[PDB]
Amino acid sequence: VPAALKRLAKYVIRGFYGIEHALALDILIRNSCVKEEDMLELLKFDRKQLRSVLNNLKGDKFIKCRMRVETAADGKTTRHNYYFINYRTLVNVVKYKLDHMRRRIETDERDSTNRASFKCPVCSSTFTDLEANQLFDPMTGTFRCTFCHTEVEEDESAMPKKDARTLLARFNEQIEPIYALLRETED
Amino acid sequence: GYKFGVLAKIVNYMKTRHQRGDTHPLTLDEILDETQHLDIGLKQKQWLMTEALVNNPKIEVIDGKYAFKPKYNVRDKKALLRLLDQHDQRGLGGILLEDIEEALPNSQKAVKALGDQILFVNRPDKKKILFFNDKSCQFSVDEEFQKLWRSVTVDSMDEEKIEEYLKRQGI
Amino acid sequence: LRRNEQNGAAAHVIAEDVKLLQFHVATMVDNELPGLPRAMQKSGRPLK
Amino acid sequence: SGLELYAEWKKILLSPERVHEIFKRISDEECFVLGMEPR
Ligand SMILES: [Zn+2]
Repeated sequence: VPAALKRLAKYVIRGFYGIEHALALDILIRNSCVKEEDMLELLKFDRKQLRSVLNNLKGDKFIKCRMRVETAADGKTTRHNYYFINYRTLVNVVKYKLDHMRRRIETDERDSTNRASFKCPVCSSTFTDLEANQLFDPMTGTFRCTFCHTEVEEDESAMPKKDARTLLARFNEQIEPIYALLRETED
Repeated sequence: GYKFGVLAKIVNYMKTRHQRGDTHPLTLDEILDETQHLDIGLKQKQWLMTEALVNNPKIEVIDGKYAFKPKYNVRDKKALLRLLDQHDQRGLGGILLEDIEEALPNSQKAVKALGDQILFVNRPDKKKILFFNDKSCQFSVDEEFQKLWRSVTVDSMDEEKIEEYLKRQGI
Repeated sequence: LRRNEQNGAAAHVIAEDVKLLQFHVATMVDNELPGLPRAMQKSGRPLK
Repeated sequence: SGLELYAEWKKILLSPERVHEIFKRISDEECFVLGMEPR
C-alpha cells in the first residue's frame, strides 16, 4: 500500500467530495475491514441518514460491500455487513465523475447555439430564421411574423451565452491542480 | 421501590452544588443531612459508596471523600478547543452542546470566540455537535461546481463500461 | 424527481419517488396489473 | 415482485437504467439471434 495511493484518495475525497461522506471515508481509511454496525457506532449518525448516504455510496460503488453469515452463541439469525474501500474501483469512479464533468459543459454550449436567435414578444416563443423570413412578404418590404404583427429582435439571445463563457474559464482554473495529483498517482 | 430514587436525589444534589460553585468536596454523611437521608438504612449507603459512587463517571474520589471531577467538564474555551482537536485525532466524535452548556458558563460566547475553527451541526433534538476543523488542509467548494458534480451519476455507468471508457479514450 | 436529483436528496427518497413514477407509468399503460393497487379518480371509480 | 426487478445470484434491486444500458451495449447482430428486428 504505497503512500501515493493514500495521498491521491485523501486529496480527491477532501477537495472534490462531500464532508459528511469524507467523515465515513475517514473510518474506511482507519480500518480496512469494519462491521457495518461498527461503522454506525463510529459515525454517530442516525440510521436513516446513514442509510441514505450508504445507498448513494452503493450506487457509486466507492466502497465495496460484502455479506457474511456466522452462527451466534444464542443461535438467533443474524445478518452481518462488511464495507471496505477498494483503490482500483475508487480511482476509476472518481476519474469518471471528473471526465463527464467536461462532456456536460460541451453539451451546454452545443445547446446555446442550438437555441434560435429570433424571438418575438407577442408570440412569446423562439422562432427560426426560416419561419421569420417565410412570414416576411416581398410586397410589404419588412420581415415580421405574420401572426403577432410586431418586429423581432435577436439581441436578447446574446446575453446569457456571454455569461456562461465566463463561468467555464473559472471552472478550468479551479480544476487545474487536481490533474497534477492524478499524474502523481499514475506515477 | 426502595433505595434508587434516593441515589438519584444525591446525584441531583451534586449538580445543585455545582451550580452553587463549591469546588471543595463534601462528606457523604453531611450530604445526607442536607438531603434528609438520615431515615435511609446505613447498609444502602455503604453499598452506594462501594459501587455506585465509583461507577458514576461524574463522581470522583479525593482523600477518602467523594465529589465530582472538576476536570471532566469543560472550564475554559481553550481547553474545549484542545479537547475537540484530541477527539478528532482519536476519532471520539463531537460532544453534546447541552452537556457543554451545563458544564461551562457562557459556552455560547466560547463558541463565538472559536468562530471558524469550531464546526457545529444541528440535531433534531436541537443538541449541537462540535467538530474541530483541519488546519493542515483547507479547501473551498463553490455551489456551481457542486451542482455540476451533483448531476452526474456513476451508478448509471456500468463497471465494464467504465474500464471500456478508459480503454477507448486511449490512455 | 428532477428537483430531488438537482438537490441531491436522500437516496431512499429518490428510490421511493422512482417507484411511484414507475407505478404511475405502468398504471397509465394498464390499470389492471396483477396484485397491485388500482388508481382511482378521487371518487372510488378506477381510471381507464 | 409486482413491478420491480431483483437480480439474485447476493441479491440487489435492478433499476431500469441498468437494463437500459445493458440493452444499449447489446449489438444489432444479437437481435437477430434473439428474434427481434434491430431497425
Ligand atoms: Zn411574432
